[PDB]
Amino acid sequence: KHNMKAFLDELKAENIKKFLYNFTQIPHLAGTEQNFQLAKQIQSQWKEFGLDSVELAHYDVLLSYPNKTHPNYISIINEDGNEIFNTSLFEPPPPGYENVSDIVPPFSAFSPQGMPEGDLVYVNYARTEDFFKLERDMKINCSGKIVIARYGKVFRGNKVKNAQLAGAKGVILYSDPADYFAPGVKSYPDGWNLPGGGVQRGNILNLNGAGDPLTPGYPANEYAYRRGIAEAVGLPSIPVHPIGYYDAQKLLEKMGGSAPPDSSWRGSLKVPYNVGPGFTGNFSTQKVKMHIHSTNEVTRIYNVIGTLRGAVEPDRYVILGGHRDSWVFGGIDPQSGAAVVHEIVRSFGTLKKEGWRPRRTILFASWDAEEFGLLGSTEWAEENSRLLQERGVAYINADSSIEGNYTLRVDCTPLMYSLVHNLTKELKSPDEGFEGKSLYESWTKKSPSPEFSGMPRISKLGSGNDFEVFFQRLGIASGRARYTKNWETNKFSGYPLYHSVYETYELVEKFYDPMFKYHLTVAQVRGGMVFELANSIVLPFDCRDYAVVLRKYADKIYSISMKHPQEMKTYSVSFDSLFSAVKNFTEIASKFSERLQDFSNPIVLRMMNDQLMFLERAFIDPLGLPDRPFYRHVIYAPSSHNKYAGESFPGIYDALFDIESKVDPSKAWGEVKRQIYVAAFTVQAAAETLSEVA
Amino acid sequence: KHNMKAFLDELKAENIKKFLYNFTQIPHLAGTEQNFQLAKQIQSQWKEFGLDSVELAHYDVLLSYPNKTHPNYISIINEDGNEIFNTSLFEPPPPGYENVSDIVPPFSAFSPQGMPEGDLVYVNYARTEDFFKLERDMKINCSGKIVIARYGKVFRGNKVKNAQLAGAKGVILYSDPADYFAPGVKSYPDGWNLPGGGVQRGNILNLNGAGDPLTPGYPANEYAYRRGIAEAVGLPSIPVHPIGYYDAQKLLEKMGGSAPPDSSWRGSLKVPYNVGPGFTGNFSTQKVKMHIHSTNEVTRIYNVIGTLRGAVEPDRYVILGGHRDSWVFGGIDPQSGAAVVHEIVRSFGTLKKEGWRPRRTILFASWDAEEFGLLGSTEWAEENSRLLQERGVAYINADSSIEGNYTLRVDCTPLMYSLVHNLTKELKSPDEGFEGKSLYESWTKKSPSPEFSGMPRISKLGSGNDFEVFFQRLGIASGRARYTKNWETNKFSGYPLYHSVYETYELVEKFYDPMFKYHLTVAQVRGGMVFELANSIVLPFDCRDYAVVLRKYADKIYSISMKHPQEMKTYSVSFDSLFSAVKNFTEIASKFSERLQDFSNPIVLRMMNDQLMFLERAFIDPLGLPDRPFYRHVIYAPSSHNKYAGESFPGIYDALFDIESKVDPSKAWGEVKRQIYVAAFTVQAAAETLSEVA
Ligand SMILES: *[C@@H]1O[C@H](CO)[C@@H](O[C@@H]2O[C@H](CO)[C@@H](O[C@@H]3O[C@H](CO)[C@@H](O)[C@H](O[C@H]4O[C@H](CO)[C@@H](O)[C@H](O)[C@@H]4O)[C@@H]3O)[C@H](O)[C@H]2NC(C)=O)[C@H](O)[C@H]1NC(C)=O
Ligand SMILES: *[C@@H]1O[C@H](CO)[C@@H](O[C@@H]2O[C@H](CO)[C@@H](O[C@@H]3O[C@H](CO)[C@@H](O)[C@H](O[C@H]4O[C@H](CO)[C@@H](O)[C@H](O)[C@@H]4O)[C@@H]3O)[C@H](O)[C@H]2NC(C)=O)[C@H](O)[C@H]1NC(C)=O
Ligand SMILES: CN(Cc1cnc2nc(N)nc(N)c2n1)c1ccc(C(=O)N[C@H](CCP(=O)(O)C[C@@H](CCC(=O)O)C(=O)O)C(=O)O)cc1
Ligand SMILES: CN(Cc1cnc2nc(N)nc(N)c2n1)c1ccc(C(=O)N[C@H](CCP(=O)(O)C[C@@H](CCC(=O)O)C(=O)O)C(=O)O)cc1
Ligand SMILES: *[C@@H]1O[C@H](CO)[C@@H](O[C@@H]2O[C@H](CO)[C@@H](O)[C@H](O)[C@H]2NC(C)=O)[C@H](O)[C@H]1NC(C)=O
Ligand SMILES: *[C@@H]1O[C@H](CO)[C@@H](O[C@@H]2O[C@H](CO)[C@@H](O)[C@H](O)[C@H]2NC(C)=O)[C@H](O)[C@H]1NC(C)=O
Ligand SMILES: *[C@@H]1O[C@H](CO)[C@@H](O[C@@H]2O[C@H](CO)[C@@H](O)[C@H](O)[C@H]2NC(C)=O)[C@H](O)[C@H]1NC(C)=O
Ligand SMILES: *[C@@H]1O[C@H](CO)[C@@H](O[C@@H]2O[C@H](CO)[C@@H](O)[C@H](O)[C@H]2NC(C)=O)[C@H](O)[C@H]1NC(C)=O
Ligand SMILES: *[C@@H]1O[C@H](CO)[C@@H](O)[C@H](O)[C@H]1NC(C)=O
Ligand SMILES: *[C@@H]1O[C@H](CO)[C@@H](O)[C@H](O)[C@H]1NC(C)=O
Ligand SMILES: *[C@@H]1O[C@H](CO)[C@@H](O)[C@H](O)[C@H]1NC(C)=O
Ligand SMILES: *[C@@H]1O[C@H](CO)[C@@H](O)[C@H](O)[C@H]1NC(C)=O
Ligand SMILES: *[C@@H]1O[C@H](CO)[C@@H](O)[C@H](O)[C@H]1NC(C)=O
Ligand SMILES: *[C@@H]1O[C@H](CO)[C@@H](O)[C@H](O)[C@H]1NC(C)=O
Ligand SMILES: *[C@@H]1O[C@H](CO)[C@@H](O)[C@H](O)[C@H]1NC(C)=O
Ligand SMILES: *[C@@H]1O[C@H](CO)[C@@H](O)[C@H](O)[C@H]1NC(C)=O
Ligand SMILES: [Ca+2]
Ligand SMILES: [Ca+2]
Ligand SMILES: [Cl-]
Ligand SMILES: [Cl-]
Ligand SMILES: [Zn+2]
Ligand SMILES: [Zn+2]
Ligand SMILES: [Zn+2]
Ligand SMILES: [Zn+2]
Repeated sequence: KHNMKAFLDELKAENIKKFLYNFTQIPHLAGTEQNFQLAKQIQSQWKEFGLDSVELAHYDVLLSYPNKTHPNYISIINEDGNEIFNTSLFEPPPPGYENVSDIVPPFSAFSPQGMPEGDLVYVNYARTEDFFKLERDMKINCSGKIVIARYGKVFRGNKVKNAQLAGAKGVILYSDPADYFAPGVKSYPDGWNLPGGGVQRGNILNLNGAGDPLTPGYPANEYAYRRGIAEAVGLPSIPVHPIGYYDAQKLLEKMGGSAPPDSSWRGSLKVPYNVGPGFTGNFSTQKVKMHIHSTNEVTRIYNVIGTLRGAVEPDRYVILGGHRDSWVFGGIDPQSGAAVVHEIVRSFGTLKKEGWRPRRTILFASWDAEEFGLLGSTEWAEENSRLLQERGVAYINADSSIEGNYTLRVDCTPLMYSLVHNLTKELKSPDEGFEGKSLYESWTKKSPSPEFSGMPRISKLGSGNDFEVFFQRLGIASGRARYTKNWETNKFSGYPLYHSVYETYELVEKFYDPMFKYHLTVAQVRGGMVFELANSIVLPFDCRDYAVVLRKYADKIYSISMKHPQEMKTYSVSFDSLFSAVKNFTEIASKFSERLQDFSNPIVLRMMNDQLMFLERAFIDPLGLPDRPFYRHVIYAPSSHNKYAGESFPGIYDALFDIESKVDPSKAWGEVKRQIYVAAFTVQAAAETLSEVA
Repeated sequence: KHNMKAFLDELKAENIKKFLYNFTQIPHLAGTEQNFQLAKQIQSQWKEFGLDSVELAHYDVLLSYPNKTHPNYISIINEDGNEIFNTSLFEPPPPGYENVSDIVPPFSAFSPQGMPEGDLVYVNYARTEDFFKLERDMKINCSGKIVIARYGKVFRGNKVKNAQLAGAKGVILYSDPADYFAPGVKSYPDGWNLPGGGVQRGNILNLNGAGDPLTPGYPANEYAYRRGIAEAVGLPSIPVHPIGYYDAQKLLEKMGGSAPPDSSWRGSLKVPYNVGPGFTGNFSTQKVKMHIHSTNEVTRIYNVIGTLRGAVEPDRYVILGGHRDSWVFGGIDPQSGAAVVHEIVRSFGTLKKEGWRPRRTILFASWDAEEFGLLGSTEWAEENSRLLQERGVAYINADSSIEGNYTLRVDCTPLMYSLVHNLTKELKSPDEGFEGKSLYESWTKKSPSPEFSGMPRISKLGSGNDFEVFFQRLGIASGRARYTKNWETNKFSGYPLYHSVYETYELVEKFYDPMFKYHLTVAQVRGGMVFELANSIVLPFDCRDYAVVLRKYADKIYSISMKHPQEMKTYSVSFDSLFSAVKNFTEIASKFSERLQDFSNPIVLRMMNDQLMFLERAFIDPLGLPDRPFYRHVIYAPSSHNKYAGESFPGIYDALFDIESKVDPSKAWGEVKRQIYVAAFTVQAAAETLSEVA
């Protein structure tokens, strides 16, 4: 029999281990020859595994690289202009890789060039609230200063945007041991912690969903018209560079000016964490000087796109996609995900070779240039947007499979909650102490829902991964899953070795998942979701789950506004239309669910499957959110303060944010009311897609 | 048998005559009680005729009305401020209507209030090229002048926009006998010509597809947030008023300054048609003074929406819609169309009562507030956009059925050309001299295609009617048909009595269509198109016809650019990508047509019907055209110079228009190249929707 169990049983931990090893022996930086060779390898193997077609889709997009003969570094310079301390030119390579070529040195991708010299101000995590504290409470002015900020809490491009708007003339990013060194564990190679010489690479763009900076809205194909650099989307205006904590300690130790406002501003280094500006008395004539010489360059990138044609509904697409490009070896990010996708393709191909095909078409994607701004997935979606919006059932992301070894992490649309609950009840838990129990049981025990008894936590989608175009721009139901750490007992950010030269195959095999049992569990979750989406007769979406969350988010946004009762009275700000729309959605979703259960008629079925598929699509507003035309989903958008976090009712949330500081309250509360109207109308319009069609 | 012939045979000229009489005894101005009563009458009758549901959909939109106790008029004032001549306060009512109440006096809807006094400049038809001639060739400056312009050639809102940008402080519109008095025919009531006291009402907005000025993008429902008047879309900034040719002759006869530049500037009045500014020597101290006191007011409007549910594909909608509101009696516009829709609803309802249902759902619409800017249709489409874009098969408009008695006029998407040709070959011609011949035969003989032998002319859709939202914003295949005049042997504009108090039931019954045989023919064309769209197993669209026209339009836009060969060399402006995309579309459309002919499988069928339905949709760009976000179709938009005319490849056309006058040619030709890229990409993307789906 060819059923889900046959698919799941064919998946093997040992294959995922072999593929991970194969994908992480050399760097696969986007735009380099090594990453093109790996694309061609994956294309050939997916064909051998049995897919119907496998093509490369290429684009020419703006990338950024250091200059090999003019390296980036930061100095402390004395009054005579002598550089008395320089930061490192590269990370010390890990054992057995000290002769590997083409390791890109640490840099912030898309930084402009410059050699700014000035006094330092320490800005904590450079979040919106850190800058409010400096400017409004401490009266510290960053204008014309170099800011130094610790990584953590928010996407690094938001930190750079915040520093730019504060008037900074450069930004230094660093990894503090408070956020990247777990107590009691050793530094790589003897444990999974970040050494003092490790550095986190990463792009610092603020693209808001645009894709390639030069071609917003349209694929970067051979005849594309490109914006000039000065009109490009999302590029920073001040130089930026990242460093490790040995180098940060030398820049921070001399800091003077004001004390940190409180303990939340202190990391773990043996320094005062003074905010500045500048250095204490003895050193007050010393300054900090950046030297950034990286260049932006249009460069060819390659996505691999595999098709397994559907037997019954070939014009319905279920997409499993994840990136292939890495900053260095990508032992976790992305190759622990790419190895899982490769084994999933192999397992589906084994069924196909025995004569099976799924009901709907499955598309498999190996995206390029994700690390430079989600460029490969977004360009491909721009090229194929008409196919995707009329035919796209769901997108399942497949970046890193593990970021810890504690429990499952799922982030997805409410439409997939029931699918995930039911699938995880049928899968075995890999956790010690839960032998013979379901994954649902271990996950629910370790990560309880804040809202419901005997349910697990499932988070909102934010951004910072390749589902962004599919979900926030095109309104295709999307989800992701991986193994993660215990977020309670840990104060560190993500995993410590993120985007460092130390993130290797050995890291994973020695410290995260020696038996590859967590990778296998994640392959079962991602592949099982794909299987059910592509094979279930009725699409496995439950509209009633969206009704429940919409009420939660309406309660939340109303609570924010109700901190301003006098203004709500003055400007007649009512949420009644939004609660009415959510009540209607709840009633109509309940009636649709009864029909779906009570309806031999393939046209009633497809009609009803189209109602299910287009429900996520109904939350799209073609005019987009304010000043973010490519964030079109009215219920969810990446937070304006942190691309990695999702925000609910984002148009209303941003209209309310810091509203007490706005100079024209009547204008500000009028925009709150406009966003309430847009949200209530969109929820009611989405509800009406589930009414009887005529 | 219940087939198309049964439907067509049930239609009766005598019923259309009775309905026309019933709809034209009193005015039905939008927003008035009489128009609401007629909406309720139509709702009740459509229910009696047999529709499954019939509802009113209401909205509160900005309308405009004169002030009943402070009338609008224009004066000539002498140096002492005495008003020595006043224009009329109303049109002399026609025989037997001299006691009818609630006839709105002539006014330009949405004019601001004002009493500007100044010197006149005559600007011919106030087209873009008329203002170029005045400013660039004659060196006449309109700044601070009142302009007087003759109706004709272009939409009156474009004339007002052009006068505003020339610096005018007011506009007087008038009907010249050259354009509204056919030689050899008598004035109403003794013939169909415009009397000297007749005046053309009409709105002067420049909405570019937005709908209600106060709520662009969103329906004007009970909780809508409205823009303030100062931020409203499309309102004119200078006062405007229309007059008849007896009053125009008094304003024009004293004109001095420069002579008309040539004969194309002279109408038929016994005046010199001097351009001004101001009056000849003896009268040079006299001025013209407008007095406009109309007010804009949010007012409730009502669409009637009837549903005949489909038997097999109830979630596929074929829409037959036309407006109900009129300026006065609406004897032609719109009631000659509304009477045809009413008889079509009656005939479908007769089949339904005998047990028949069409394959797909048919929606019937009686739109409100069309005369004030397409407001009813656009608000309803904004409310229902998600249903329409996923389910809308086609929209057939049904405004005026007749504007002459000579031959058929059809304007539609290329997707419907084959449908129209085949249907008209099966219909009887009503024309004298073609007894026993098909409508196709008389139409082709009287209105030959410029391109093809033995084919009839079918024009592009422009705007200025209720299909605009469906076609240009949402990308739903649309078409319209009516009986029209001989455009060769006539120098007049549209029909002479347009938007005057004289456009009555008697006009139609005495002079246009005494036997109602042209109305019956138009009912057969519109109802037959609806029938075939709602009942054919395979949707009756031929993608190959789009391929043919795309080549014609690419040749045309290339020819425009090739007037500037030096700039095309300097800036490397190539149309190669656009011709490549059109070649690919032609090849892929041919292969799709073979599959459609070569494919018992209802899923292959619907898959292929969805490919046909979403083909028009594929030409939509979600980012819209430059500065016109609600014109989203890349192949067709209303002309930027004349809303009534369609323009092909509008983004490229507007980038090329008057390009030799642009101050920065590199920037201007860069925008030409960007628009070529957008057009080539959209054509290729639309082609790829017709490729095999996996
Ligand atoms: C949730 O679903 C319900 C339907 O179950 C839907 O109810 C609709 O609410 C609107 C109000 O937003 C109602 O609109 C009224 O319609 C009647 C005619 O049917 C009008 O006469 C009303 O206008 C009068 O009253 C107003 C309020 O005092 C005045 O402002 C106005 O000037 C008029 O005097 C009003 O337009 C509508 O009837 C119901 N439809 C029903 C019950 O079927 C509700 O809107 C949905 N929620 C959302 C957010 O869409
Ligand atoms: C019409 O349909 C055809 C397919 O039948 C489609 O053809 C495609 O054209 C593009 C060009 O726009 C081709 O792209 C090439 O792809 C190859 C790899 O397959 C690349 O190596 C090429 O790049 C090299 O050459 C360029 C030109 O000199 C250089 O600028 C570049 O730096 C590289 O040196 C280039 O990208 C593509 O292969 C074909 N696909 C086929 C034939 O299947 C055509 O684009 C369609 N028209 C439109 C408007 O879409
Ligand atoms: C800050 N929060 C929440 C958080 C983090 N750490 C914590 N610790 C404790 N102890 N406790 C906590 N409550 C906590 N909370 C985040 C941050 C990041 C992630 C995330 O998962 N990120 C990656 C990133 C994958 P990438 O590297 O390939 C994408 C790339 C480009 C992105 C782009 O350009 O758009 C980039 O980010 O540089 C992914 O999505 O897989 C999700 C949540
Ligand atoms: C100027 N060209 C071409 C033309 C006209 N007359 C000619 N004579 C000779 N002899 N020769 C010629 N070549 C010629 N050519 C036009 C102008 C108008 C039409 C048109 O058909 N118009 C109505 C208008 C219906 P409406 O009144 O209900 C819409 C309303 C609101 C519109 C809005 O706000 O968007 C308004 O226009 O005021 C319709 O579409 O049914 C189509 C072509
Ligand atoms: C990763 O695995 C691939 C696939 O097995 C290896 O590529 C093959 O290498 C052999 C020996 O060089 C060739 O004969 C095959 O043509 C290759 N197959 C391909 C490219 O599909 C590759 O060597 C492995 N890489 C590493 C680093 O182990
Ligand atoms: C998750 O599993 C539940 C429990 O089996 C499914 O809910 C049942 O669905 C069947 C089949 O339609 C109904 O007859 C039952 O009454 C449902 N039981 C309930 C609601 O407890 C549910 O549909 C599954 N969710 C999916 C497939 O998305
Ligand atoms: C237009 O026709 C309608 C429908 O026949 C007429 O309205 C009917 O009038 C009679 C007599 O007043 C009433 O008893 C019916 O209730 C009406 N039916 C409706 C409204 O559906 C109407 O009188 C006619 N109008 C004109 C001007 O002839
Ligand atoms: C218009 O009528 C023509 C002539 O009947 C139709 O074209 C024929 O379609 C049949 C049925 O598929 C084919 O077998 C013939 O070979 C076609 N003949 C041709 C192209 O001359 C055409 O499809 C009709 N158009 C519609 C319904 O939109
Ligand atoms: C890199 O630096 C070298 C050495 O100074 C220089 O010659 C070259 O221009 C730079 N390359 C760039 C800017 O791409
Ligand atoms: C830092 O590098 C600069 C540039 O090469 C050099 O002049 C300086 O001597 C270095 N300083 C130290 C302390 O190594
Ligand atoms: C910050 O510093 C600069 C002085 O160089 C000044 O332009 C800016 O207005 C200051 N902002 C304050 C004090 O808020
Ligand atoms: C794996 O789990 C063990 C046991 O809880 C823990 O002590 C160890 O730190 C974990 N490894 C990683 C990399 O999280
Ligand atoms: C109409 O004019 C009258 C008479 O002067 C005036 O009282 C009233 O304000 C006007 N109505 C309006 C502006 O709606
Ligand atoms: C024009 O109307 C104004 C306003 O009522 C009046 O003062 C004037 O006498 C009228 N002029 C003529 C010539 O009728
Ligand atoms: C038109 O007239 C006004 C003078 O009042 C002036 O402001 C404007 O620049 C003139 N334009 C010309 C002469 O082009
Ligand atoms: C109707 O047709 C006749 C015969 O061609 C023509 O002379 C007459 O003017 C037409 N009526 C109208 C209103 O066009
Ligand atoms: Ca792009
Ligand atoms: Ca609106
Ligand atoms: Cl992921
Ligand atoms: Cl029409
Ligand atoms: Zn990643
Ligand atoms: Zn990464
Ligand atoms: Zn009309
Ligand atoms: Zn009209």
